[PDB]
Amino acid sequence: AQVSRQNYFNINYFKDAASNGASKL
Amino acid sequence: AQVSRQNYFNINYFKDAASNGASKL
Amino acid sequence: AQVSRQNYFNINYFKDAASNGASKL
Amino acid sequence: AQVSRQNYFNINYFKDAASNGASKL
Amino acid sequence: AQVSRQNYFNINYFKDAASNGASKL
Amino acid sequence: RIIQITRGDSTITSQDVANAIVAYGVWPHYLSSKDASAIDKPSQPDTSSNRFYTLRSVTWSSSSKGWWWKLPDALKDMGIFGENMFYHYLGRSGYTIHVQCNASKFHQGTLIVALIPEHQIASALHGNVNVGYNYTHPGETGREVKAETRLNPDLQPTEEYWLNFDGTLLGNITIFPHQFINLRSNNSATIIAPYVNAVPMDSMRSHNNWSLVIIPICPLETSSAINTIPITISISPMCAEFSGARAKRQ
Amino acid sequence: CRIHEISCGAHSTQCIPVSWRCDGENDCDSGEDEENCGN
Amino acid sequence: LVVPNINSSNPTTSNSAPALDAAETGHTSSVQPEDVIETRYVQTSQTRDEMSLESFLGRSGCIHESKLEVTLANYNKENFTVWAINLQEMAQIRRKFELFTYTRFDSEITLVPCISALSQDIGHITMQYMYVPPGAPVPNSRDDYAWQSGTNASVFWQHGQAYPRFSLPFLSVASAYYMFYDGYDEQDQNYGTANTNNMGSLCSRIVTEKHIHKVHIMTRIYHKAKHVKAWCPRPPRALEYTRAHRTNFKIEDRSIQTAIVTRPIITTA
Amino acid sequence: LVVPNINSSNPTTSNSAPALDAAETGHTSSVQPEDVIETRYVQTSQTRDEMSLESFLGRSGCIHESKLEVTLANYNKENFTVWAINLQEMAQIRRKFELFTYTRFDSEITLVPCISALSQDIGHITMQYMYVPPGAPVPNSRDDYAWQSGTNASVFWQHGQAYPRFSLPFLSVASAYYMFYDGYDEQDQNYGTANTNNMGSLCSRIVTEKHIHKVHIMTRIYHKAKHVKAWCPRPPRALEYTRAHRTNFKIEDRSIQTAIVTRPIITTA
Amino acid sequence: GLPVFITPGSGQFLTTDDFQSPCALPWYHPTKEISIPGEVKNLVEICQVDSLVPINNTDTYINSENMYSVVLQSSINAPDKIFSIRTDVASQPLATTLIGEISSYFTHWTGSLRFSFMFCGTANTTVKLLLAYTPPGIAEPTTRKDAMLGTHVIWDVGLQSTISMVVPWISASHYRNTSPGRSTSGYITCWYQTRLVIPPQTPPTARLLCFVSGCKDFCLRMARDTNLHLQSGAIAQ
Amino acid sequence: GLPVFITPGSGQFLTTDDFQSPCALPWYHPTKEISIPGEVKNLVEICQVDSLVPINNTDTYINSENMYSVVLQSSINAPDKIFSIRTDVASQPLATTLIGEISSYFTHWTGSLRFSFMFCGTANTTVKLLLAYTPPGIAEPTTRKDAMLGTHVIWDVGLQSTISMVVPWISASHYRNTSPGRSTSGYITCWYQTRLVIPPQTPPTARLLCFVSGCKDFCLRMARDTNLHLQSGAIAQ
Amino acid sequence: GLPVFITPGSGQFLTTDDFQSPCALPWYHPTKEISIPGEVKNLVEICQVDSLVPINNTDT
Ligand SMILES: CCCCCCCCCCCC(=O)O
Ligand SMILES: CCCCCCCCCCCC(=O)O
Ligand SMILES: [Ca+2]
Repeated sequence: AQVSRQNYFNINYFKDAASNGASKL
Repeated sequence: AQVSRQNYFNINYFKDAASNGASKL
Repeated sequence: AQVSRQNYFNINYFKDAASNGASKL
Repeated sequence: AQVSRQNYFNINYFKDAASNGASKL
Repeated sequence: AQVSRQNYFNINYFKDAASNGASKL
Repeated sequence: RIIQITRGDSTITSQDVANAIVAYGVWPHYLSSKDASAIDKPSQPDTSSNRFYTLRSVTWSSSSKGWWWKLPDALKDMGIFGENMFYHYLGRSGYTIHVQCNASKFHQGTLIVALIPEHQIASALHGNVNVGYNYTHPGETGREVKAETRLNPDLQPTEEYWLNFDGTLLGNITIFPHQFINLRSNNSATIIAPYVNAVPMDSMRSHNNWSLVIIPICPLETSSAINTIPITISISPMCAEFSGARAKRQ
Repeated sequence: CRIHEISCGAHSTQCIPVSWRCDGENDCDSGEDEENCGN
Repeated sequence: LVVPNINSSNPTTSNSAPALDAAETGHTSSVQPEDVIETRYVQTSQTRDEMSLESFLGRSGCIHESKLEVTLANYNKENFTVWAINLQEMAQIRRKFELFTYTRFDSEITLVPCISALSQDIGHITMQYMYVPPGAPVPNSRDDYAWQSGTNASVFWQHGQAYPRFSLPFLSVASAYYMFYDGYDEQDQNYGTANTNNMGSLCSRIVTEKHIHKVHIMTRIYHKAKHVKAWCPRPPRALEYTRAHRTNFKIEDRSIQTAIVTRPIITTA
Repeated sequence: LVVPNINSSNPTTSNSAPALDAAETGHTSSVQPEDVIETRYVQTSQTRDEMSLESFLGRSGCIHESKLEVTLANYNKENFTVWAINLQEMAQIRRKFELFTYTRFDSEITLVPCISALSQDIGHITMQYMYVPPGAPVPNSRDDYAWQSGTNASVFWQHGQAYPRFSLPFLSVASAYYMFYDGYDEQDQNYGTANTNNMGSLCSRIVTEKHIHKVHIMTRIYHKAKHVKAWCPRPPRALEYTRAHRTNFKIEDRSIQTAIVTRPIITTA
Repeated sequence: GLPVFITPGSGQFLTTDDFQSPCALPWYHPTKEISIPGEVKNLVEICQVDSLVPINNTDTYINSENMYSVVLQSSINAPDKIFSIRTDVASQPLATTLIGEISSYFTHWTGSLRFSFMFCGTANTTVKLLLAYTPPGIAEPTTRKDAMLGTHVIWDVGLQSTISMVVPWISASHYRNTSPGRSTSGYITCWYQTRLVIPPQTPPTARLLCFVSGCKDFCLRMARDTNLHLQSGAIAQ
Repeated sequence: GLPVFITPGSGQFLTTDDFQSPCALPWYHPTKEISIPGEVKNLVEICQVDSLVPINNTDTYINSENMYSVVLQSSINAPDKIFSIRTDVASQPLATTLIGEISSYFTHWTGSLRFSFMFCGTANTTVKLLLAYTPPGIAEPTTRKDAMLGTHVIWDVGLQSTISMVVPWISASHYRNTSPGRSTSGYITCWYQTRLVIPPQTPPTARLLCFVSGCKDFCLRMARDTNLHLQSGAIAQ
Repeated sequence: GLPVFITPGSGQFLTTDDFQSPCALPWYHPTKEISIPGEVKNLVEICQVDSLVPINNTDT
């Protein structure tokens, strides 16, 4: 799963909701 | 192999049954 | 996403534009 | 390349026959 | 990109020709 | 091998030139709706401004070592242009620089005519000195290369021409928009310069986008009666633009 | 409370290991790792 | 990115001369080997890749070494450094960039902490490096609230941790960093690049609390330019740099020494 | 996330005045550049991305430095810290959040252990950090059974191990953390955010058993807010914070000093 | 073991990083979220609000409301200045206003500004002021002439108390420093266009207020610590 | 935890690496870029420009313009040398010229070179020079005969001031050292083909200039620090 | 951060390893290769040649 900001990959290696990186907008 | 909890990847890098992470429910 | 220079992979693990490696030409 | 023992991935990162992990049966 | 010697993966993480591993024959 | 340049209500000629050269290869233009930041209707005085403005002829002799003027500024007194210049905070323009200098088949000598961007000169001194506003703001007269003590050498720019005035060697000067006037070949040079600078427009006063520089690379030698010829300068700004309409600063 | 480095600028408390024995900072609380050292 | 190849040439006896031109024009005369000499025919491999802008400035160099001297005693009072940020401080670098009148690019800053031990032991040392933007409150003590870095960017480094490094997005408020500046202040003062290229300042401070071992921190700073563009090339710097943000160069009671080597006679090099 | 652009404007001579409004309404008057001035036409790039909530509080800051002083002798008796958890302790941070009346978010806690050596050697040091929820048994010795952490969350750190850090799911028993609280106790007491924002407490203790070298542990705690929402913005804190969970601010025998700089005369700034 | 390779930077803590991290409270299920009036998403939202400008910051009014108001005289019969202020959002006294304060958390900024003025004198009291923003590059206008050659707005107080007017972002560059050096964004002088006029039996002075907010235009960048507030010495628990 | 494996080299800083790295200013949006005359992409672009050669570098002219010009005599009536210079781009005096200076940042190079000469004497002044490049493997030609057996170009000054001529890259190997040892790229002697001739009433001397630029051919490689410039002792802030 | 795991052996230098490694001379373009008589690929090629045997190795 990869995207476009202001291309890169980023799935969540972690099982818990909080574990995850910074949100999008 | 990736899923949804309370999306992330997780195969088992390990050959033995016990080696594996915490179970699901 | 992989290419040919002077074959190798390279997506951007980083969310910010600057984070990214050296440009192409 | 991933399988079932007593699911997990395992290709050989190494170029030499001996380099490789423990055999199967 | 993976192969057979004397199966394993190997792309070049590096952008320069020299950076790359040992050749084939 | 000829030339007729027309601007506003003014027209130049030269019965013999080296085909003028364009600044960095970009013909000047107004400001891009896309680049602009001045969110107000810029004023474009057009034929009144974008016209030819003739300077103050400086005198070249077998002893002259160099001169320069900075743009804008120089034409700070020249009609509407000048006026519009101070009355507005911000301004933008490119110019047509025509440097003329006749002589005769019986003289020899060579001048480097070169337009420089963000031309930061260097005060001629050891330690914490800078340059004095007043000194990089000569007006139409420009700076001569006078090697003879100044009233406040503490803020004097170097009088070291051959060092391009900034710790770069003359001769690696050609890296800029330049021509040569070589008396034996041509008799005037010409250059057209777009707006160059890292923002839409900049303060007409606080800063000189440009900087013309002339240098007798090749000394004016002659067996003729006249051994001192004048060098005239004529400049037309193009695409004259001002924002920030207010009172006239002094 | 000693062993040739340790020694409180006080009768009691713990003890302040040299250094902040007159170092322009307040350690042993009675103010006494700083009390009357101008030489 | 390739270089043209060389084409067989032949015994010209043309009424047309390409070799004869005039530099007056201000143009570099267009003449190629073949034009002037019965040449071979050469397939050229040669590559300008390396001769690419990014290939040039796209290399990490040093711009600053900020030495901090640990003083046990008044510990929470000193023991912090400051550095007004800029590149104009370390020739090598400076000169390159000073190759062009404007440059735009993101920056990769890399750090190199060096602990020069003074007591027979180092102990455990922890550094902080707050990038402090112009306007932001400047720390005034090893314990300024400012090191709470609630919005500022701070990066921590300890003995044993591998070289820290981060990335920084082209800053400034104009399209490019000014390499030079033929302008002054709103107060006709400071003729210098100095007018603009205030970027704020970098600050370090050892976190490790009051302890035993006097020592020294020598954090060196290194910078790679990324995603690069530049305009208006200028002649290179000819002599030593005197001061920052100034082109000045005349030195206290010493010769104007270029780089040109002198010779006896032109009819022999 | 983009900013609108600016549109050419023209010489209005309207019977309609947009500039004239009334603030009484309690509304911010809707007037844009064009409305009042023959404007240019500008394509705006400018980005509010950074001006995003998560972009603000989404930065790691310090909230607490918990210093533990090793005492060889009664080793198994002291040598443990406690900290009632909260953010109200470290201005920088505090102020930001104190920007809004409620906030919801998960927390990324990052640790920075610093060993200030005291004997000529450090040896081998191992720390434990048990997050202790309200109700959980509080440790009372460097050897409290409590450090068996059979259900509690504890994280271990040793000399040489890289900064520890973990993630924490928005806690509380209501939709959001209260930034302020105009209410009291079930016992009409404690008018304060303090009523609610008991989160439990953080506890550290060196594991390394009775040894030789007196030393000091300075674990600093750092916090990034993740997955953020907030409501009801409030004016910022104007002066220094006195105490936690209280808005109080009047200080022992000292002026009410704002931030406003004073001037001579209004007809000149 | 997957042949891997360690990278310059590794093992370093960065207050502005963005990585994942194990959870301390697995299987935790946070309080379900709820309907909660007037949320917020992006700061700008704020800067887009009218905060009151502490216009009158003489040592005189400094710790009262009276610093927020400006007084006008029925007795003044001339082109007289009434007050002025620097433009830079984090310029004084703006700095302390919502927007100013917010800006004070970023290093860069750009946009136009919305200044609003409210007359307060009796209903029967009339006047005509002149609100003028003067582009930087010059210095505070001394006369009314000098002022009005720049961007301005003649304000007639009649029925609608307020009158918003704009400071067009007018910079050489795109963004500007939140913390200015000696560089300015010009100023906003205030003049008597007519003369504050009253009837017989009426207060001869008039309160006048001033606010600021950012335009559709306005925008901040480069996140940084605020200066408009400090902490020297610890907070009690 | 993904079974991984650490690689010889890891944890090492390399001034010429190429890795990604977290940003310190997330969500930052850099000033939009703009239309900015005469950009640049690849250095070569430079080397392809005419810089003036400091041909006359005697202790005599060393810190004036006069080192850039060469003087010719109406009185010289013979096959006389006028001057010569080594070819290696970073050879003296070339070294200090744009191209030379640029080259001085790389270890390797190859290509042909474009030398241009401009006469400056009165319009009525005539002459015929001989510009000769002599392949290495031998030593500076002493006579005109000796010179002209190599690659050369008889220059007739008439109307067009200038005359470009080329130094064909002619190497045993492909590339060559920017910094040469005792190895040379030959030299470029300058001779009187005829005799500088004038009329009655005319300057009897003639200025002659010399420039250099790289050909479609030219190319550099192996990025390295420049030597044509130093810093001993710190720069003031 | 991708949950990873360090392997026994890691950080060790091995004279006979085979890993990639950043280049010190980016964007470098090596001299084009050329027609060069009688190359070689595999040693055996050698061993397959007649060398003279030092049969008579008396001190003599
Ligand atoms: C905290 C790291 C600081 C690095 C700053 C790199 C910015 C370069 C700006 C160039 C300004 C100059 O030197 O003229
Ligand atoms: C063990 C790590 C502790 C981190 C706790 C973060 C929770 C923030 C709660 C905010 C309560 C407050 O300060 O008002
Ligand atoms: Ca003390």
